[PDB]
Amino acid sequence: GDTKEQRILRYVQQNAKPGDPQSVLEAIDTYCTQKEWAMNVGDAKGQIMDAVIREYSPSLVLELGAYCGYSAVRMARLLQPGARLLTMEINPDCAAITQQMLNFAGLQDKVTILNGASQDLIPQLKKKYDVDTLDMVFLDHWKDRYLPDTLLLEKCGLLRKGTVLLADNVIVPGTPDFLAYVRGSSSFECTHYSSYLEYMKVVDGLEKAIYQGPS
Amino acid sequence: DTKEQRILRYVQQNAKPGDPQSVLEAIDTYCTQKEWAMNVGDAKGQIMDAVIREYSPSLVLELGAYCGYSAVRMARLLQPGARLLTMEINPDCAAITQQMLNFAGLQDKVTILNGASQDLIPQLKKKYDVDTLDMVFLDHWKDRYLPDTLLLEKCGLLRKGTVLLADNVIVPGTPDFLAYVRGSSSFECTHYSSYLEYMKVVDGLEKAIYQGP
Amino acid sequence: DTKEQRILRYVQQNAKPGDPQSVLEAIDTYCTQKAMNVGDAKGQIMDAVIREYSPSLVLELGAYCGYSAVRMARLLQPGARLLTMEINPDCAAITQQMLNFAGLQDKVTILNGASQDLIPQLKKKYDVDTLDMVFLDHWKDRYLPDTLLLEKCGLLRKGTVLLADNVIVPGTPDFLAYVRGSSSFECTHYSSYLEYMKVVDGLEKAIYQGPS
Ligand SMILES: Cc1nc(C)c(-c2cc(CN)[nH]n2)s1
Ligand SMILES: Cc1nc(C)c(-c2cc(CN)[nH]n2)s1
Ligand SMILES: Cc1nc(C)c(-c2cc(CN)[nH]n2)s1
Ligand code: NA
Ligand code: NA
Ligand code: NA
Ligand code: NA
Ligand code: NA
Repeated sequence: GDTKEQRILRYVQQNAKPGDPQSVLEAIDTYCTQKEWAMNVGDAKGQIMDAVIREYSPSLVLELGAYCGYSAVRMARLLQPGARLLTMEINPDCAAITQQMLNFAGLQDKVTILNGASQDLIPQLKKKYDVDTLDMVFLDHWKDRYLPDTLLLEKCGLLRKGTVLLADNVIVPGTPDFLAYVRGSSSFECTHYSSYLEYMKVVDGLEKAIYQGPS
Repeated sequence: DTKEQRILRYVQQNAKPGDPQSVLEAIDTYCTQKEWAMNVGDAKGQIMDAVIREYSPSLVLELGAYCGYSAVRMARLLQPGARLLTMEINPDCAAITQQMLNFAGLQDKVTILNGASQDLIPQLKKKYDVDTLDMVFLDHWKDRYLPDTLLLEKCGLLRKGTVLLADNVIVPGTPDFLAYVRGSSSFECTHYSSYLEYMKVVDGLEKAIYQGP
Repeated sequence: DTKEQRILRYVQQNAKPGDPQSVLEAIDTYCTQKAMNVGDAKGQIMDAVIREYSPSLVLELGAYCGYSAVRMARLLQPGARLLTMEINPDCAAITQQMLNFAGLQDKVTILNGASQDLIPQLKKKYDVDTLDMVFLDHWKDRYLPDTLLLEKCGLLRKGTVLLADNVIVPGTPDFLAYVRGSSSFECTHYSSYLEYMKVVDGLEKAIYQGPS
């Protein structure tokens, strides 16, 4: 059977307008709605991401986690000429799909896709990919890695004063260590944008509990 | 209008006044159409029905009313003399629930309390003449299942044999509540699996701007 | 990062590759950390049913994280197929990875979609005559409709075993009334208590007797 990401890409290729990032994003949205698949990042979170990018005009963005490439298209389409997105993806098939999604969108020249784990690639950014400091980091990979990778980014000298970290899913499934750390630290000035997450077609459950009397 | 007011209007325009089954079927029909709407679970409703028929509670506490589907579904199975108390924090939802019960003809069995569970629970004995509760349906804010259960205990509102039924203990999940009642010798627990077509929860994005050391 | 995706990461970092037993034990270990041993309660019944009937073609409705697929596939005789329907695409992907790590991928075909869409395609698209066993473990609202649909499509024969999971209260009274009331099914109920006084899991076995 075809992967979830392959099917999304195929719908884009058959329905979106080539070279039109907005058309690509709408076709992903339309397909996920039709299939009743929950979106990793939809338009609600996407509008928050757009607003941050437009406010800070980052020239170099690091993205942790690519999925089918929706978020990469969402951010890359707003980058100025000369600006650059680096996307880390641990799954080689998602990395290939993201590359092909960006190609269809006409955004291939703005994005470099790195296949591997964040903690293996981050220490290579300076020498292997000629990075000085990052202007913005979008964290959307394994939730238990947000704080370690933030500390790793700091230890590697990849953060400058004014680097924007934008972290998805900090409430659900949640990154409570990351939040407590950056909010408590004087090294980070923190703003939280409330939104929503959707679940579709998941196992749930009920509990019956019969009180036995005080014990 | 609000999404719950539209469900109420659909009931009032299509269901038979005085017929709880008709009201329940109309809500089900309307929610299935509307893609924004939480669908009603068949097996979940049957679990609720079976729990009420098995224990025949004379006094039920419901935490979280929403639009009144569950209040109609439970109150329709209460024996004469039994009552349901429903706590709902949203005033428009409390009003719609009252109108749903009025249309179903069930309003004499139910008392709707508009407010927060941890404010209202301590008032039950003195203000609403409660001795102990026979059954509690937990369906409100998931992070409140555990503290409100502990509060129901502390207030002396549970007796031996009181049945707690908690929904959504896996998604979004109430792991601390489950750890408590399963690990406590004060509760005998049974788990029922279920399936959710759709659920929307609060999430957020954090913007953290590095300042330097 | 999802609740099921972390089970897969825990298996990958703890179980022995190609060994279905250690994969099951890794999942059982993981799920018991955070509490009831449903894997054992449910899996003990599944094992006994599979070993009694030695099915050559099993249809599994619902996969979740792949535990049940690894559980049944590890017991299948050489040349036996498991077809697994899972509507959630993330759970389908996890189950495939779970089966890959256990070394059972060649016994199983994962179909990602809804049972009412997929069941009518089994004969044409997946070269199915009739099924030897069906494991109902998906949406309880679909237990009865899919049982009727499997009949209508001609996918059951005399002796086909249906086994329905988590029938306790029951939340599926219409399904039970149908198979128990019908002379076309001989029925057995299993209640697993493990060492406790409450039912950890309950299952209905319904054996098709033929059209009537
Ligand atoms: C340690 C990790 N590094 C990366 C890039 C990860 C990741 C997570 C996802 C989403 N499935 N894509 N990439 S996890
Ligand atoms: C602290 C709270 N008390 C109550 C009654 C709450 C509630 C939750 C819902 C469902 N949205 N209705 N009422 S939250
Ligand atoms: C109509 C449906 N078809 C299928 C395969 C469903 C399902 C439910 C679950 C829960 N694990 N998995 N697949 S619902
Ligand atoms: Na995300
Ligand atoms: Na701070
Ligand atoms: Na709906
Ligand atoms: Na207990
Ligand atoms: Na029968």
